[PDB]
Amino acid sequence: EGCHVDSRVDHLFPPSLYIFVIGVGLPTNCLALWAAYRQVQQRNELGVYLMNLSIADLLYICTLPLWVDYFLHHDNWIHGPGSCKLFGFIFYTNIYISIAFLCCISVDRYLAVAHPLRFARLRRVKTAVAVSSVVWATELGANSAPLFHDELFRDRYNHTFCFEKFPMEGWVAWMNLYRVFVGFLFPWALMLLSYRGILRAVRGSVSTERQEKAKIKRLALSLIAIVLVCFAPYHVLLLSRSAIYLGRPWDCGFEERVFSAYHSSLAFTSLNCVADPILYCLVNEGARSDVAK
Amino acid sequence: QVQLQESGGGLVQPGGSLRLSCAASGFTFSNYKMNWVRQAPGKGLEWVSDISQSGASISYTGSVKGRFTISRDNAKNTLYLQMNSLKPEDTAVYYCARCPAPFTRDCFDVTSTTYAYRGQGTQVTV
Amino acid sequence: DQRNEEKAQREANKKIEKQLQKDKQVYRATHRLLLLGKNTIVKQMRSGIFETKFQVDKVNFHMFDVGAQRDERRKWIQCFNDVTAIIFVVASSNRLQAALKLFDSIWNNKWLRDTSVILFLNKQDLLAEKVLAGKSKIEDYFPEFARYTTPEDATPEPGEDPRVTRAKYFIRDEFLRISTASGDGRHYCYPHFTCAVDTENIRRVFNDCRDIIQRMHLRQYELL
Amino acid sequence: TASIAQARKLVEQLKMEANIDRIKVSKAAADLMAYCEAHAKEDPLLTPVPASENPF
Amino acid sequence: ELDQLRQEAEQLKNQIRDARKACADATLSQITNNIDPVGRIQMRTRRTLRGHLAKIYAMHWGTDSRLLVSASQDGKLIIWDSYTTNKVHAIPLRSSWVMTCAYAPSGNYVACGGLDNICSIYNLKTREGNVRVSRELAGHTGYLSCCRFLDDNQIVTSSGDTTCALWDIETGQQTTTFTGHTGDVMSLSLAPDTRLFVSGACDASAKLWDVREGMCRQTFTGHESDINAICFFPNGNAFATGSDDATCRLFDLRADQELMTYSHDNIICGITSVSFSKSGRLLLAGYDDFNCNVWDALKADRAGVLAGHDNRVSCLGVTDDGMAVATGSWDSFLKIWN
Repeated sequence: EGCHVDSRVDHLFPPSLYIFVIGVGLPTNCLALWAAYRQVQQRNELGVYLMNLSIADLLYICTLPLWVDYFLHHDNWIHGPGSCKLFGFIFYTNIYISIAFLCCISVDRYLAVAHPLRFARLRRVKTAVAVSSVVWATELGANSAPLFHDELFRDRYNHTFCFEKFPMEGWVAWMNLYRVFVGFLFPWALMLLSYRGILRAVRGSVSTERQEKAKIKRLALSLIAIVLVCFAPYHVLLLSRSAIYLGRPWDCGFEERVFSAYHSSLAFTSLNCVADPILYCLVNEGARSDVAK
Repeated sequence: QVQLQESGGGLVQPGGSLRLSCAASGFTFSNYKMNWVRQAPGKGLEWVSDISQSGASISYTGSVKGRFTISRDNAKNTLYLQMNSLKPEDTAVYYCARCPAPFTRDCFDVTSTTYAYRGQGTQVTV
Repeated sequence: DQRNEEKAQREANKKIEKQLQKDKQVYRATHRLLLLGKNTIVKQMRSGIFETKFQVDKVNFHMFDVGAQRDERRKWIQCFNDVTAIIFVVASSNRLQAALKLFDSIWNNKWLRDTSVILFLNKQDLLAEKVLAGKSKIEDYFPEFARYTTPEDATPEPGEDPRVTRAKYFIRDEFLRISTASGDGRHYCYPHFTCAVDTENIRRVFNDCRDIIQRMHLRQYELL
Repeated sequence: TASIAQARKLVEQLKMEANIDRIKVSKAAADLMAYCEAHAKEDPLLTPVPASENPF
Repeated sequence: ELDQLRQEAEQLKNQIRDARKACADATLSQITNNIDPVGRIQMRTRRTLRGHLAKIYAMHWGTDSRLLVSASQDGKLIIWDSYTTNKVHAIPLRSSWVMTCAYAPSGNYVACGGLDNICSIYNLKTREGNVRVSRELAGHTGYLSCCRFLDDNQIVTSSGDTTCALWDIETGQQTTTFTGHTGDVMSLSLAPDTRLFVSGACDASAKLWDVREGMCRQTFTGHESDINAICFFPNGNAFATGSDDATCRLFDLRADQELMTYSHDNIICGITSVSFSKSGRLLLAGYDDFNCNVWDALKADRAGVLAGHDNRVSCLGVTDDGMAVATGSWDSFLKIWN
């Protein structure tokens, strides 16, 4: 009746990547949080967005160890159903909150560099905190769908899950489509458009030298592309599984094969938690000097 | 007290090579972008030659390019300007002006009508 | 006993805080400019300091002209460091050397080392007359003009004689020699050519301010 | 003549400040040190004031 | 003869220099080395006053040592309550560029001035409420640098046209004009007895004036650059000057000679603000390196650094009771140190 799955890749790769993320991204995210708070101390609107991104990431790493344990035991949650609910809600939804805050950072940067003698009501710290609260509330409300259903679906085999059923439910598939599109592609597309506009504006400047324009181009390309290289395989596999689940709920070979993929691409997704600080705070020379101070 | 006592002067035919220096005292003579300003008969104070703190960035005005050479003897506290191949274009009283501030690269007010660190000049007729 | 006094004090503080917030908005909404060197520019835009208010593209500009102060500027020029740009109106028709080192002293000041400067080179008609006829004083007080020729980067929109163009760009490069030397991204010294008949210096200063604030935003939002 | 007028004003001022009686630097510094010593106690910046009496 | 006039001037200068040399029996170091050094004087930021938008070019204390007035370039004049970090008033000035603000010794009046060549007297104790100008003083040619109150209906102003002026607010005209300087007068401080005041200008010299007599009694030439700040010694028989040569000098009015040169090879930036402590033992100085440095007036050894400002420190003043030091800088903050 169910779907048989098995993978040692899930036994080795996700715990290792998550351990690396816990090791490296936690201090970097704390440093990014401190840098963002320092920016807000200097009436910087981007500081609020960086702070919110940092706190979302920090929640993700804080809840990482229990999912490390879950993957290490060959997908057996032995910690409890309610704790499974809370830690799954924080383990997921944090990727999407971080993506939304990256989009907010990109939009702020575009509205500044492209139009430096224009709207300032939407470039105030009060507006930043209002937008941050709105984004947090909206993301939590839109991703609170699983909390009203059941979690911890035991499997006839030696498998007791936490936030995922292989046979799969219809509601989780529709939620997966909503994730893959709205929570990933829309803010990533907005970020790409914003940084494209920023690059155009920088190229249009007269006071910017050749080296600075190339540096800004490299930074923008990195910022646009690393989110893709860290998230796109996971969302691609999610879309594939959901599409063929609606195609054939009874089928199992697809899941049987892409078990390794789906859980080896969830490991990859966590690398953005360390990517965001070392890219948005450590890269800048002034913020690097501030962190060193 | 800051003092810039000039020396030199004397009528010379065109092509003269007379020169003499200042007698700067009261400051260190090593942290100032001192220069030369001469007032022409019936004309305001204009600049001719300039030297840096150590004597590296020697700059000249067009009329004195290739004619007079600036020298700054730190240990002798003299702006030892040399005027070679003098012309009847100058016929001016020469003031050894001094940069307003130490350890700085801006002579903001050197050609003004009144200036404290300018000193009394010496008329060089030609 | 002190309850009423403390309550009244907090009420007054709240009122003053609201007033200061409104003043914060109005202060950040406007940009300040210093006009140095000049009557034509302020006339076409619209006591020690002559206030001038003009609006271009729905942005309020606050240009300030010193008109009752002495020749010495080493003290009161320090106050004009937070201005968006210092509009330097050179004659560039020996006033040339005095303007050159006024610009140099502005450039190398330790408080104007972050303040951008806009150059205008006001005289063009009399420059053309002086290069066309007369004793050619341009080469007498600047002997390097003989070696210098018309640059290829120059775009001769007014199809006049080559002499006026080469002299004009000679003065421009004389200013840019000290502009570029000991000069980095802190300022740029945007060079422009203006005259009495020009009726678009407002747009030039507006675009210069746009570039300045663009660079400041790039430095401030970690986009560099 | 105007410069000569300024010169006469300068020499008149110099004559005014030439007759002024002057005390030696030794006493002119001993009195300053005495004033500094006398008022030493009533200086919170030099000697810290107890936090109870401190309004800050 | 003009040359004869210069010869007489230089002969008189040599005579006064010889007299000053004869009056230099001993140095301050020889008479001061025996006393105990003041030690490391470390004071923390007891309060920070936020609300200013631009660089703070002036501030002043009230006689009560409790009310504080600050002038900044946003065209604002905020009267703070130092104890409770409040804002009693916020006076919007017509001229944004203000370099000096004054608090009347009896309150009820606040002065301000700058590049407008005008000293504006603002009434505090109004009949009904709010704040309005009482009289506007005009006549100065150069920018006003430092204005201080003698009492009600008598103010002293320093200007950049090498002249200081004494005014009376009620009539609105000058009572006495002070001339004799060559450079722009940049700062001014009054004697405790309000009979004399010393002004330092951009000609590397400070001069002592008589308020009613109206002539310069003494001049002091020991510096080598423009003097940016002056301050009477608490006693009233000395004053300290800070200049662009990165040297602070203490001058004596009864010996018309420099007494000490508080300087170091490390400090290259000039002094922007100078203020003595209540006892005069400590000479707080505000430098352009984003720092305020607490000297010891008697022994030239430096004994304190007021770090905490990220821009140029321009204002500095000790309370009338010597309980707090407020440091106004170019970061739009008034940190109160104690």
